[PDB]
Amino acid sequence: SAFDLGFIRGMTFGFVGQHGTWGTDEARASMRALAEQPFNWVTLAFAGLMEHPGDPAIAYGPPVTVSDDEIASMAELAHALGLKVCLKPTVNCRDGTWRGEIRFEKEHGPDLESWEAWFGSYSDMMAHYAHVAKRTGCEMFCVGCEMTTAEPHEAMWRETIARVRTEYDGLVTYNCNHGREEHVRFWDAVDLISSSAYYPIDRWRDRVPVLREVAEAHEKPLFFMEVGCPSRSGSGACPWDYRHPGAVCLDEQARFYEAMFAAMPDEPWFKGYMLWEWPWKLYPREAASEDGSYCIYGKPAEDVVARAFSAIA
Ligand SMILES: OC[C@@H]1[C@@H](O[C@@H]2O[C@H](CO)[C@@H](O)[C@H](O)[C@@H]2O)[C@H](O)[C@H](O)c2nccn21
Repeated sequence: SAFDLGFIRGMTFGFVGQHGTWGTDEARASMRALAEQPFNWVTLAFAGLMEHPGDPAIAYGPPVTVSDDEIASMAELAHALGLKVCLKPTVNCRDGTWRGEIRFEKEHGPDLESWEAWFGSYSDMMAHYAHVAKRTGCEMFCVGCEMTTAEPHEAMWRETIARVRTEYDGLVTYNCNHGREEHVRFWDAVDLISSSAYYPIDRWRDRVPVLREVAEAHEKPLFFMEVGCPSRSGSGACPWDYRHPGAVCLDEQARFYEAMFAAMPDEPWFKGYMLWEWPWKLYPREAASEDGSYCIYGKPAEDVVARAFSAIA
């Protein structure tokens, strides 16, 4: 199931999944371009919104996010184009606080500003989208992304995952942040270990042994639910940073992909790459030189990825 999952050659699509954006002509065209790349997977990623990082409320569905029908439309299109589909609901905060830093005054209390209450809201959201994933035939479901502060609430994560399993029969992953692979204590509750592997160029080769050790320790395959780099100067030193000041630099993004592919071994514990990311509104190829985003389309990284992925299979 997980052990002989085909190696993942994937791309994340459509973040942050603002309401209505995936039902556009642009989105459908962008998806068609995505499916012409040597990818076997797409991740449909979107974010619900927290009013603040200590408020347990989460806003999702219309008018904030893509509707359930928009999700179904994109999944149906991806599937019709021969892609496998991972559904990835997550949360952002309106004030810009990183989702990995949410925190509550209290551990318990359904009506208090508590971890219990937040997990209630979050489990409600994940259960809803896990059900959408099952009905739309999505081959994977990602139960969380980069939730560093939430991770120590192990029993609450296991409750959330158990509920997802009631609603969804496919592969389940949790996506931790880079540097958290060895720290998460509930990997046994998921099928695949994954991370947001935004390792600086210089750090790849030294990090690989720990990634191997984590996979082998937990007897689970490991893959990258996010990995990528903006085409901006200096970005390979801070590939996670989407607001890095700098000149457009296509070569820097290529250097990141070269370093990553050179570092990762051809070993069975590693199950591949969910690249970050592809926009719902895709620029024409000729405009790639003015683009400072994570998108590889029309840049030298597209060819680096092509050379690696076509040869992988
Ligand atoms: O920084 C890259 C990536 C994040 O991608 C961004 O997400 C923000 C909102 O969270 C969006 O406005 C940007 O346009 C861009 O798509 C994303 O949060 C992802 O989960 C992640 N994790 C580390 C780095 N990223």
